[PDB]
Amino acid sequence: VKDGKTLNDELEIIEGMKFDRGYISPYFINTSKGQKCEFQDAYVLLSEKKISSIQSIVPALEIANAHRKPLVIIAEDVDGEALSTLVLNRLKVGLQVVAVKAPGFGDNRKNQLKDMAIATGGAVFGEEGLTLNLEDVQPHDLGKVGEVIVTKDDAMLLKGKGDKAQIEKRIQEIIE
Amino acid sequence: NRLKVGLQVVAVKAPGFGDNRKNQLKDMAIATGGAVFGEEGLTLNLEDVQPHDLGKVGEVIVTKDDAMLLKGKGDKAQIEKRIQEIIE
Amino acid sequence: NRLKVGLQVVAVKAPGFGDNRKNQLKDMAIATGGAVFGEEGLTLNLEDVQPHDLGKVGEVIVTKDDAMLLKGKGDKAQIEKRIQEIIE
Amino acid sequence: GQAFRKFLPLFDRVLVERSAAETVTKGGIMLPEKSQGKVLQATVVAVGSGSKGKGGEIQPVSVKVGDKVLLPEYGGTKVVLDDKDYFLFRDGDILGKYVD
Amino acid sequence: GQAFRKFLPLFDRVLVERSAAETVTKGGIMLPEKSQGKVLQATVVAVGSGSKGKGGEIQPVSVKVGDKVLLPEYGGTKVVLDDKDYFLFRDGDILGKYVD
Amino acid sequence: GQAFRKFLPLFDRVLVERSAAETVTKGGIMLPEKSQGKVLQATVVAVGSGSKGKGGEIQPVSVKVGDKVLLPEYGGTKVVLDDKDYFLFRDGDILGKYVD
Amino acid sequence: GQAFRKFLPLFDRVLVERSAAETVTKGGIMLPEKSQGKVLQATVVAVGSGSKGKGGEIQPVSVKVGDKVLLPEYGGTKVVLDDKDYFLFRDGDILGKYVD
Amino acid sequence: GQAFRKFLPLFDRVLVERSAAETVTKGGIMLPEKSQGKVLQATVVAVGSGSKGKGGEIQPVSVKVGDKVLLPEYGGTKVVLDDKDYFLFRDGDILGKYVD
Repeated sequence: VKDGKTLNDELEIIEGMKFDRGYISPYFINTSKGQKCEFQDAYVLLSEKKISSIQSIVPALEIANAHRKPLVIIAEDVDGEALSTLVLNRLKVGLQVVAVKAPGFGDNRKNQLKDMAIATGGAVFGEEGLTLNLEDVQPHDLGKVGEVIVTKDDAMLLKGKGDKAQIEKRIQEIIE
Repeated sequence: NRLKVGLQVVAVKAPGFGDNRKNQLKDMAIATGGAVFGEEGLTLNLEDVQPHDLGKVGEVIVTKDDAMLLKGKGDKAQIEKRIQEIIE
Repeated sequence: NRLKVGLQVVAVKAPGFGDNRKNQLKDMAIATGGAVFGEEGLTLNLEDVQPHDLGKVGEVIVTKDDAMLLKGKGDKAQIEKRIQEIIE
Repeated sequence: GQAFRKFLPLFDRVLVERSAAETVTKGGIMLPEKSQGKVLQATVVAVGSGSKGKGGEIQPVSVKVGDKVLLPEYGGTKVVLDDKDYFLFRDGDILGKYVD
Repeated sequence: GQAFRKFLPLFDRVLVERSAAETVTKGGIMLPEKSQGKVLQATVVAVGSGSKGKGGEIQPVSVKVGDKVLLPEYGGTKVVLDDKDYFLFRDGDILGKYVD
Repeated sequence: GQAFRKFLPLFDRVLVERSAAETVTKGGIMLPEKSQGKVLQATVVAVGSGSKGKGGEIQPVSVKVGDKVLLPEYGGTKVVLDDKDYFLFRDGDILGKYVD
Repeated sequence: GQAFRKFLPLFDRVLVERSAAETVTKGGIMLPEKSQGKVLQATVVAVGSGSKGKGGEIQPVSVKVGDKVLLPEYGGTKVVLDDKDYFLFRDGDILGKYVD
Repeated sequence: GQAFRKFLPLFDRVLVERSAAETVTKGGIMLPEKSQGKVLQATVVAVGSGSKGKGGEIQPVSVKVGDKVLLPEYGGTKVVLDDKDYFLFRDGDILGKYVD
């Protein structure tokens, strides 16, 4: 429960994978609405580390543009230079993309991104143990979800195709 | 160029702020009709400006402590769409 | 050399003071019979030591916090003269 | 040594010109200008007379005009001709020659 | 001086290429990539024309293409051909030649 | 080696003089003096005797008086003759020659 | 210029190997490994071709393989062959030759 | 080039040995060891082969063994033979020769 704001009570159901963090650049605003970015069937990129170099960000956008589908970028943080590339390809021709930082604050974010990847179906990037360098990503290496919406101060993932048996096993892990 | 021959010019800074200042400069450009310079995403370098790339207004008056733009020809449909954006 | 072949050795610092420790080391040397090393007045470098240049005692026992020297063969007339010095 | 639009280097120099800036990627993305450094593949536009530093007779410059070369990184003088900036390097500084 | 895919060094240079990265150990363990530095055993892919710095007649480059050499540590220029990074060293800089 | 108003350089030197300051722009604006640096296109007024550093016989200076050259940036001695400041450079330091 | 297990130095180099570590003393005491530095008496295992830097004809390396020499303190670079670390020095850097 | 107890310098070197430490004064006082520096008058014990750096033929070392010389101050290598420390200098470094 939270401190209400209206005359009456309210029962809200936060469904999907949603979190308090908003889209970084206000150039992805394709909603024609209150600061939203709406994508349908978009790919996902999931890096545990930041995204600084243009060489790092470039192949993901290459794969996305080849498939011609919108892309979400859930990572630690976006370089101003890769951000500049993004805004360049967004203001003009308009490669459907969007940038958001990591939801979890600390150690929690590592588990949260792992769960997000396994929910959407894919693989976290920036790993320590295998480390999954961004230079060699693959069309089955991206997070895939039915629908994504981003506000300036939260975003939601919907229909992540993440191997329901696998997410089941993850659930069993965390429940034990 | 002003004291002698007298190229009619005038210098004024921006309103002064962060995000609101950038939005206000954008709105000023779209109101007068033109394009903001110093952008991040397209960045519109000053070296290559064009006669249709300038802000154009009927009259401008500057005091020591405020200034006024009057007749910005800024694509009234476009400024309308901007208004709809900020009102939503 | 201790964990392997088993040289018999032991390490202990000085008593720990200022000039008093130097005097006590001198007295220890003259008691056991030998020459203090690290001197200022006469250098007595360790590189050239001699079998009659070592302190020799009957028995030595060391704890974690103190040690005891026993039967220092230090020229009893010489230690007597030392005693006379310090008593005067 | 061969010259250019009223310009000629001196005894060691090689005036050349970088290639384009390579804005877009190969496949489908485009890159900004603040990135991508300075294109290190260049073409030689004019050549100095020759290395007079050689004892007695002077030494002719090897890389002939019209060649694609692998530029060095730091050494070089930015000169302007007709508001076209060219780069003047030293003959010993050129890395590779794109022979084909 | 022998060339490569539209490339040729200049007067001293030796374009070569390190060997593989040596991920796994000999016996049964495997190593990551952030370790293991850069493999210092390399093979020469292209060779410069020759040392023109020799008085009068120029000096031919000794290490011929197709040789396994013991690279130096720091000196060297990272060049790219077809997105294949090769290293251009100087003829005096090569340490050893794996003759066999 | 040719001289000037009771002046002559020594063995390597080239006394020259920058061109004008280029106050106004090309089209319609005029620039101040604190900007615009120092005009790097110059004309040679006097020339040294020649490079005696050449073994045995000395080496004559190449760039002859009356030439428009591309000055270097830093190296150079500001000398005064009749309160007319000229710049004395070194023969190896001249970048380009405006041949036409 | 003589070689080793698929290795050969270049033009100046002398691959050699230090002697043992000298653990125990002469008489009756044994020393650790962190002390005792690096044994400066070594034997030459392979020798470079020769000093090509000599004008015209190149200069043969003097110290022949199989010699005990007095190593310099910092000269030479570590190298590995078969996990056996040898040290490659420069011909001018060897201090003394243990002739006998 | 003459040798010592299974030792021989290389091409420029001169192994020598300082004289005594000069403990007592001339008249009646004696000095400690921490003072008195290092006795700069020495005798040459072994001599290098000769200066090969001389063009073509090598250059013989001048100071012959058995001479009293005025040592330099800093340049020199402390070498040990039979636990007898000798100093190896360079032929150009010897200051004076005590001829008599």
